[PDB]
Amino acid sequence: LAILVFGYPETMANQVIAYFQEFGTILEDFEVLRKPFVPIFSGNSWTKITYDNPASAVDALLENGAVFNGVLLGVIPYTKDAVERLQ
Repeated sequence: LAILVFGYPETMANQVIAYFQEFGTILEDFEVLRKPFVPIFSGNSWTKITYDNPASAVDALLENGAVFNGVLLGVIPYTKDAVERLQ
């Protein structure tokens, strides 16, 4: 149910997270999604994002290769192995 989004300049992270809310409710407590528990895994140019349901993840994944404000975004299914190699 989680994806890894990647390839963006760090200055752009929140815009990217915000965009990915369009696919489903996000479980991580990112500041930019906060109204008025999964833990946040992220680094420079990548974040894990976790949805409520399989449909949302499947739909987000279709954004793989999309151009977003002049950069290419990557989207892949989350795996423990990948996040481990990144940290």
